[PDB]
Formats: sequence, structure tokens, C-alpha cells
Amino acid sequence: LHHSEKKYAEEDQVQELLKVLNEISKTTLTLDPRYIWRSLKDLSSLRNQELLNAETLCFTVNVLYPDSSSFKKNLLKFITSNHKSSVPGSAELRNSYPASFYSVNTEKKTIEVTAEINCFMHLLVQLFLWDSKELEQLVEFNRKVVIPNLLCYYNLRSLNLINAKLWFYIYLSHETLARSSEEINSDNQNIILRSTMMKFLKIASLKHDNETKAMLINLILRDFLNNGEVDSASDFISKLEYPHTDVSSSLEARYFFYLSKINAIQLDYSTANEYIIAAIRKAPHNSKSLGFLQQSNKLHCCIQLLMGDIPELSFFHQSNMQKSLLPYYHLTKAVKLGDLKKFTSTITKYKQLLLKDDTYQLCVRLRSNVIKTGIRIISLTYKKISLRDICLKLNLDSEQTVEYMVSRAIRDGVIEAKINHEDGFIETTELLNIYDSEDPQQVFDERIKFANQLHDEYLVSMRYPEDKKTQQNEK
Amino acid sequence: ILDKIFYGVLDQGNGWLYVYETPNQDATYDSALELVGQLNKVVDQLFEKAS
Amino acid sequence: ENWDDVEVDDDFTNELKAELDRYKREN
Amino acid sequence: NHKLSESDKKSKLISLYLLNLLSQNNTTKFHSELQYLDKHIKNLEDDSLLSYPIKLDRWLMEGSYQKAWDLLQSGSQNISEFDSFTDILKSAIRDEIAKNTELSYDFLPLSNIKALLFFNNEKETEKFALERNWPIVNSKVYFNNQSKEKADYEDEMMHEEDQKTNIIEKAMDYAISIEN
Amino acid sequence: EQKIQETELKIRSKTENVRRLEAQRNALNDKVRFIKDELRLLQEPGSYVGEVIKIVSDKKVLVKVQPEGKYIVDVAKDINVKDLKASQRVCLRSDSYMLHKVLENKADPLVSLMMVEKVPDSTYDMVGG
Amino acid sequence: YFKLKKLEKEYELLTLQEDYIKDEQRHLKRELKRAQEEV
Amino acid sequence: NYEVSEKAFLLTQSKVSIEQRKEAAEFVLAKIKEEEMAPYYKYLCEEYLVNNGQSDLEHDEKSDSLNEWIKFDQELYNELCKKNESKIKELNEKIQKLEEDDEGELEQAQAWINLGEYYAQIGDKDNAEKTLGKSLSKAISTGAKIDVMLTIARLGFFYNDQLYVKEKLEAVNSMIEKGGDWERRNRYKTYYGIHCLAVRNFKEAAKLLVDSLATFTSIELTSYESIATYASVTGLFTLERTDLKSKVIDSPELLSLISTTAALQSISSLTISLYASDYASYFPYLLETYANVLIPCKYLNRHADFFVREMRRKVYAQLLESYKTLSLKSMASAFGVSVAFLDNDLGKFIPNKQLNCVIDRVNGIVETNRPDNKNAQYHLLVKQGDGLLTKLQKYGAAVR
Repeated sequence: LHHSEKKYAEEDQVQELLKVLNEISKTTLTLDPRYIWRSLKDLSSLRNQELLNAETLCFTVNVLYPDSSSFKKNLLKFITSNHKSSVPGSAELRNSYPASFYSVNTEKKTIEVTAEINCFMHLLVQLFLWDSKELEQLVEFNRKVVIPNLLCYYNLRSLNLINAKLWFYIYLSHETLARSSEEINSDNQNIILRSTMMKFLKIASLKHDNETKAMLINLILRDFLNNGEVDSASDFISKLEYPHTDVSSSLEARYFFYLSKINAIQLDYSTANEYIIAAIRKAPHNSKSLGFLQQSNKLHCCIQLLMGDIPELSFFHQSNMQKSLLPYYHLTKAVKLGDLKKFTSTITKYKQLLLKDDTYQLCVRLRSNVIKTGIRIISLTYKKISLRDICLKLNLDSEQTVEYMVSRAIRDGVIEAKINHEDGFIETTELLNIYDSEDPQQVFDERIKFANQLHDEYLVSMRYPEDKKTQQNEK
Repeated sequence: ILDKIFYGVLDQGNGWLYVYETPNQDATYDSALELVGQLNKVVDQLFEKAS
Repeated sequence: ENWDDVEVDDDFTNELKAELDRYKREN
Repeated sequence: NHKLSESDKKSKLISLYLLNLLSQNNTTKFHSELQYLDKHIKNLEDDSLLSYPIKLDRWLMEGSYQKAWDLLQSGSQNISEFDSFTDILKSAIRDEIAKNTELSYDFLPLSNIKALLFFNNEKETEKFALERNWPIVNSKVYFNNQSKEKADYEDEMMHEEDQKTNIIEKAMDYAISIEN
Repeated sequence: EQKIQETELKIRSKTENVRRLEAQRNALNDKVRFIKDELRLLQEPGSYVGEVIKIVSDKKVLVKVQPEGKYIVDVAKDINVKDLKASQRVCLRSDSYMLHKVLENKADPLVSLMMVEKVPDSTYDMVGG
Repeated sequence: YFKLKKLEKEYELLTLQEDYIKDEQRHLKRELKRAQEEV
Repeated sequence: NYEVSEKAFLLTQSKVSIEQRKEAAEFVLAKIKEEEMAPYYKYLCEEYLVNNGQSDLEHDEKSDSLNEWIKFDQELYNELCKKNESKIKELNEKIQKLEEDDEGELEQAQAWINLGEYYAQIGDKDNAEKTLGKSLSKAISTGAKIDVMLTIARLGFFYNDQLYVKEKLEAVNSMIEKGGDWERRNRYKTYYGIHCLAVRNFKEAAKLLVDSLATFTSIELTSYESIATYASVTGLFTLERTDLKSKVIDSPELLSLISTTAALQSISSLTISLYASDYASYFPYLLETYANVLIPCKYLNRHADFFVREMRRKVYAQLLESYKTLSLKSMASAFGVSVAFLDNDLGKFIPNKQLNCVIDRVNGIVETNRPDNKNAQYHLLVKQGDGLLTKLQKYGAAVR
């Protein structure tokens, strides 16, 4: 029964391993193994549940084990395994073949098979851990082994993509351990993890690997959010080492998502407004990306309300995610109408929900934005309005209070008006008629730059796949 | 005024008449707006059959 | 649905009939 | 994260650091650490030490100086430990007030500005007029709204005179790149 | 090998630009050879116009020219006589006088007046009473 | 050391073919003017 | 069936005129009982779910209607099924004999024509859609496929389907050659005009329901007085004052309806007050029309105040071009408008850039800004220009 179960799943794993083995042996092609590894994550997730854990036991028996002798026993010890007589030395798939990792040349140590085996061995370990959700000692045991192994290898062009996806599981397993249970050992454990990120990033800077650095930057910027250091994030993004060429679309959306939250504390939303919009256009619409589209839209509504301008109202109802976007609608309504008591009761009921996404602090600063937006609304209605006429609307305190809040709104060039105290009314200095100025000419220059930007990229993207069809023989 | 026979504007406060009527300019708005509506339907047929 | 169906109206209901009060009294 | 540190001097030194960022007008670290603390509710509201710089910065950009100036003078905690920063914080406000009267007012009387600057004498207001070179007419202070040479940085973007020449250069350069 | 690793990225981007600009150059290069070689095609006498009538076992087709009479020429070596039938307009070379290709068939109307209409528009619901 | 310097010369050979095609594509447009107009 | 679904939704929301609640409650229990539709008496409970002023009394005693019981029972259900099961036995008996004979394409198509109307009158929705698939292969001429479009339109008016019904409406009307046939173009001015009310069009609907022929009587579906009522709805938006005095006021089609039924107060009272630009008489006709026209109709009350906001900004724009500077107290005493309600009316438009107006509260006067400017026209091209470049960049990177 259990004998035929191990031969079926292992043959499918070797069949996929032999495909990428001959691709890296001929010259240098870095895109051939990458296409299979994308589907390998989905195929292995469903395959690990079937036939239990016995598919990876004989895989260690097949290939020679440099480090893996005691790693499979410690993984099966936590589950209190039963002895099926799976002891190595029974199932042999090698049988002295060149593609089978011939044993005699391997045992004599005249050839090195460890490069394409041991590096691939760590990949299958992290896949089974994410399915069973194992924590505590099993997380630290794997992280301690991989770090010296990566420093011993030279990290060739094809070797940089093997561990590129392993860093995502290292950071994920460490964060889920701290949120589940907090202790004093978890704090000092992250200290070593912060040093390991910078040591490997410096090595990958020489190879200029596009996918490797794309995964690191996403994990490094996210670690600064929990650590709470802006100087580490500000100096990191100043180098601009992130390639835009071969990185995946899912990795691009995560990059622009961090720049929106970093620039949000600098009180400059001009650049941050583009990063949050570009992150949505680069994020897939599938179900696996719904978690990112949910968090990205929550930040988009908060950026516009902090700019003094009301965002698009139809964005809530047209989308199907508005169930979680309902609290943000009451925030926009309270700022636009200008009611002081409505804003206090708005954030009170949802105060518990605003703590998870850490957007409650941005909601506290909306208290002043209620008046900032209310002044712009009443200014467009009345070009010349008296001093006591505004207090009768928003129910402000005194007449001197409303007079000094308008002078602050013109600091950034929002209202663009003047206050005449001798006459007793506030007059708007904006006559429009900007068609006679040079201001629209500056915006029109960027539209030509944006049009010709995609023209050069059009020749690069379309012509590249036609290179292989010329050399290949056709009928 | 509302019949668009002669474009003008009155003043009921002081009982006067100001300047209103001004001509238009083509190849700017009306000509460009009609092109946006046509190009919007054409681009919808590009990515539809491209995938 | 730009600036219309999202906020609805929520006005000009009982205040419209109340306008005829000042029209038929002060006049 | 360390939950075993409890002392009266811990919350005081952190509060003094937030007033130091507002003294130099630092928008980087002042708007950041508010979300990086352990308690984002009790320590930022019920605690008067950490909420002291928050209410000042929130009311500074709000534009209401009536209730904002009360915390810098008649406040409870500004006597001993917070008094060191009251010199620059009150100086940073009057520097903004001087710049607000230039754009939004052509001329203003000396009697009405006395209440905004919170001065007890009319000669105290005229003392800063000679240092800042304010045109003074009878019973009024004139503001000509004098600017500086060009603007900011990043040459050939909204900087020097005759910007239309560079605009023409943008049309010529990117047009040749169409064929390239 | 630190200097080689810094220049290691030049094995691809430089190879791509040679391959990317190859067919892009060959697109304009082929147009140069096609136009210069068109002189031999323009000076060519061209071909006649005829229709297929009948065939024989000698692989010779009877081509009926519309202005001229009927001629018996040799079929092309690419096709055979099994795919050719009567009332089929084909091509006849002017030089070697042989078959070139097939143009079209004979139109549905024949002789003087020929009325052929399949599935008319008249139905039972269109005629009342 | 011998095989390391061989890769440096291969980069120059790719440059010789790259710089010539970039110059040839602009000169092919001049031959098209002498072609379609003459024929 | 008659009117499809109207009387069922008359009891949904009624602000005034409580006497209409009794008439609407007696009609829903009459036609449904007289017709053969079994299930449409059951849907009365599902239509009023989560609504104010429900006419269904089960767990909610707040019903204000005189007839509070719409609830489905087994007394009427058993009576309707006996008539439905008896006729389907006779229809399936005669049609089955024609299927085995297979004589002509008329008897095969006409067999499903009577069924397409029958399955709609017995309460079968999805079962009636399968009958169109069999009649499609049995279609003879282009007119045979038109009856399929009617079945899609008739069955689509119950739930107001704007997707499959609206798309298949223009497909049958086009096909190969459109032409001026009365079985397509005339139905295009009616069925398509109904879907424009649910999507808030008011532009293309004004080019059909307003300017058209003098009859368009669909009997069971719509009547002449029903279609003529919506002529003043979409006609006050796209059509300017030039077309209001021709295709609305002086149009002979609406002249006979005013002298017949004067209770509409829409095509007459609203058009005369708007043409005269007199706000004094324009105000009292807004509440009378909103109550007796917009609220009872199903395709109107869904808009209601949304459509009222468009009528008010129309008269404010006409008077804006009639003067430059005017005192607020002068206009208040002229057209009979209150000062307190004047600030709330102009506060829902000016900040939205709907109308450009300047008001000086020191002297209590209103000014007139520039209605059309060159820069205001280019600002609309910014969103339209960037809106196109967004699709070209987003969809261009998706396919690569």
C-alpha cells in the first residue's frame, strides 16, 4: 500500500527536476528554470497534501545528502512518526545512469553534484513547512543552517534565483512567530536577521540579479515599518538599485506600496499619490492578489482626504470590496459637510477596526482637515463673505478664530485669497483666466515625455521574443 | 438673451448693460471631444482580442 | 454616479414645503 | 519591544524629544514615531506628556491661535521641563505670523496685531519690524511681499527667467527621439 | 574574477541588440533587394488570360482565351489535372505558354440572361389573405 | 586567466556588429529613396 | 399580463395621496387573480423586503395601507395551478403531433410562438427562455426572429434587466440590414428608451421618446399616456429652449393630452413656467409633479430628487444670464423666494462647479461669473486625456 505511494509522487518530482537540470548545463539561460518554478509553487502545494509526507523521504535517499541526514529526522520527530521501514537503502532510482546522478563517480568525490542538489534541497523543505504551519524551534533550526550554506557557495547566475524565493519564507515565519507569542528571545532573534539581510544584499549587488533584489527590497522596507526607523528607509531608497526590467508585476506593486507610506509622513503627497495609483495598475485582479488590492485601496482613500480634496465617490460603490470601505465613506462625509460632532462619533465606533491597519493616526489628523476642506467649500460659494457669516455655518468659536485659519490655508497655495480687516470681508484673489499664462505649458511638456517613453519600450518588448524564431529551424 | 438671438447681459442692480457676446474657437474643444469618444471605442477592441 | 448617487441628497424634503410658509405670511 | 521599563523620567525624555523636532521644524521623525510606539491610544491621549506636542502641532496647522497659545504660557506642564522649548516654539509661530500678514494683508493697524502677537506693549511689535525690515507708515505696517532670487533648486524646472525657451527645447529634443 | 562579474551582464544585452536589430534591419534591407529586382519583373512580357475547357491524358490543358481562340498548353509542375475542371479561369504565361495558377471560376449567370436565386425573401408571413 | 580574457574580446565583437547595424538602418532609408523613385 | 410590473411597486413608497394605496392594493389582487400566473402572487413578499412603508403584514404591523395582506397562500395557488396544468396538457398534445409530422417550417415555428406567450402567462421565466432556442432554429424570415426579441423584452421588464435584454435588443434590430421596418425601428424608440431611464441617460432617451410618431401603442406592455408622460422627463435636459417651444410645447402630440388629462401637470405647467423663466409660478409645480408623477412611476422614483436637482439648476442658469449684478433682497421680493432657503439652494451646485456665481454678502448682492472660458474647456480634456492614457498603459502592459 505505502510502497506504491512513494514511487508515484517521487517520479513526478524527478521528472520536473530533470527538465531544469539540462537547461542550466548548456551555456547560460536564466529564464528557462524560472518559468517552471512559478508553476512549481502551485503544483507542490496541492501535491504535499496528497500521499502525506512520504514523497520527500525517498528524495533524500535518492540524491547524496551533504547536510540533510538529520534534517528529515527532526522534521518527522515533531509529528510523532511511525516506522514503516523507510530507512534509506531500499528504494534506489539511480541504478548507474548519467541523468540519475551516477553513484560511483559521486562516492569517489571526483565530481561535484552538490551544487544542483543541496541548493534545490532547501527549496522543498520550506514548501512543506508552509502547508503544515510549523513554528517555534522548527523555524530557527532551518534559518541557522541556510545562512552559512549561502555564504559558502559562490552564488552563480543560476544559483541566485534558487534562494531568491527562500527569503520570503524566512521573513514570513519570523513575523508569524512574534504575533502568535511574544517573548524576550524573539526580539534578539530579529537582531541577527537584520544583519543577514544587509550581508546578502551586498553580495547580490555585484551580480545585479533582478528577481533577487526585488524580493529583498520588499522584505527590507517592510522590516523598517516594524522596526520604526526612517533613516534606514530614507537612505535605502536613495540609491535606487531596484530594476524595472525583468522584475515580476506582483513584485512591482509591492515596491510602490511602500513608497506611499514612506512619503505619507513627509507631508508631501504629490509623489505619494502616483505611487499608490501605480501600485494598483501593476497588481493582478485575481483572487490571490485580493489581499493586496484590499490594503492598497484603504490607503488610497486616506491620501486624498489628507490633501484637502474629495476623492472619487463612485469608487466605493462600483467595487465589490465596499464592505470594508464603509468606514472610509463616513470619514469623507464628515470632512465635506464640516460637522464637528459628526467627526467625533465617526471614529469612535470604528476605533477598534482602525487599530489593525494602523490608519487610526491618520484619522486623528483629519480633525483639522474638516476645517481645511470646509474653508475651500465656502470660499468657492462666496467670493466676498463677511467675518461673522462663516461662524454661523460651521459653528466655530469666535470671529478671531476663523480669521487666522484662512491665512494658514494659503501657505500651500490652496485658497489663494486675501483678508481685508478694514473693509470686513474676505476677497478671493483668483480670477482664473489661466489660458494667458505659461502654467499649462509645463504640464503639456510632460505629456510628450510620457508618450515617447512607451514608444522606446514598445520596440524593446515586441522585438525581443522574435529573436528566437529566427535562429530556430522552420519548415 | 436666452433665445440666443442676440447674446447679451443686463444689470438689474444699477440698470445698465455689460458686454457678453464672444465668438468661439474650433479645433480645441468641440473637435477634440468628438475624437475622444471615437478613440475610446477603438481601444476597447484592442486588448479584447489580444489576450 | 459622480457626486450624485453616492451621497444621495437627504435635503429639500420638508424644507421645500416650509418655503410656502414665509410666502403666504410676510406677503 | 520592552514592557518591563516603567519610570517617571522615561515619558518625560520622550516628550522633550518631540518638542525638539518641532523647534527645528522636522516633519520626518515627528510624524513617524507616533505609529511606532507600544500604545497608540492610552499613551497618545490620556498621557499629557506625549499628547502635549500632538495638540500643538495639530492646532498649529489648523490656524487657531486662541487655544493653542494657552498651552505655551498658562499651561500646567510648561513651567519646569517644557519651558526650555517655549522660546523657539513661540518664535517659530511668530515667524509664520510675519509671513502670513504679507500675503493676506496689505496693511494692518498696530492695535489689532497686538492681540495676535500676544504683546503687552506697542513698542514690542515695532522692535521686530526694524530687525525684519518692515515698511512702517502712520499707525500701520506696510507689506510689499518681497521675494528672493529665483526659486528653490533643480535647474530648468520652474527656476530661472525665460522658461519658454526650455519648453521649445523639450519639443525639439523628444521629437527627434521618435525616429530613434 | 571580480572584473569579469562586473562585465558579465554584457553577454546578454549586447547579444540581444544584435538579434533585435537584425530583422529590423532585414525588413528595410529586403525592400532594397525587392525593388531593385523588380526591373526584371516589369520588363517581363507578363501572362495571358484564359479559361479551362477540357483536359487529356497527356497532361495538356485546353485554355480558351476570351479575345483569341483556344490553345492547348502544358499544365504547371506544381499541380495536376485532377484539380482542374471546365469553366475555370486560370493563368497562361506569355513566354513559355504554360499554366501558372488558378484565378477564379465561371460566374453563376450564363448565356444571355440567367436568373438564379436561392432562398428568396418571400415567405408565408409576408403574403396576407 | 586565459579563458577569462576570452570573454572580454567577445564583448567587443558584439559591439562591432551592434554599432554597424545602428548605422546601417539609417543608411537603408537613403537607398529606399534611390529605389522607389528610380524604378 | 398588463403593464408588466407597475401596480406591484406602487405600494413600495408613497409619501402623500393615501387614497392611491387602496386602488393599488385592489389592482394587484385583481389582475393576478384574473390572469394565469401562479408565482407572481408569491413574489409580493420578496419585493417589499427591506423597504419603508411595506404593504405586507406578517411580522410587521407598521403597514399604513388599507389592504395589509399581500402574502402568498395556498388558496389562490391551488386555483391557478388547475388552469395552468390543464392547458399545458392540451398544448403539448397538439404540438407533439406536429413535431412527428414535420410539414413546413410555419407550423414548427408557430407552435413555439403560442408557447412563448403561454410560458410567460403561467409564470415560467427560465422555462420560457428555453422555448426561444427551439423557435430560433425554426425561424423562417427576419420577422420570425423579431418575436424572440419581444419575448426577451417582455420577460426582461419584470426584473428590469439592463444587460442581456438591452444587448439582444440592438442585435435583432441590426442583424444584416437595419432598414426602416416598423417591427424594429418603432420598437427601438420604445424598448431602448426604457433602458435609458435605469442607466440615467437623459441624452439618447430625449432623441426617441420625445421626437417620434404619434402612436407607439404597445397595448399590454405600455400605453400612449404612459410614454407621453416621460416626454417631459428627458426633454428638459438635452433639449434647449429652442426645442422646448417646438417638439414639446407646440408639438401637436402633447396638445391633445393636455386638454384630455390635466392631472399630469408636467408637459404643461412645468413647460410654461420654464419657458417664461418665472420662478414665482415655477416653484409650486415642482412639488405637484414630484408627488403625482415621479413617485408612482417605477423608472422615475428611482431617480426622484436626483431628477429634481437637474430641474432646479436649469432655471438658476437661465436667470443667471439675464442680469449681471442684483441685490439678494430684490430677487427675494420679486420671485417670492426666502433668503434662508436661497443659500441652501445655491450651496449644492456652486462648490461642485455646476454654476459659476459670485455673491457679496456685505451689500447683499449677487454677481455673474464667466459662463464659458477657454481654460474651463481644456480642464475637461485633462481627465479625458489621462483617462485614455491610463487604459493604453495598463492594458498595454498586461498583454506582453
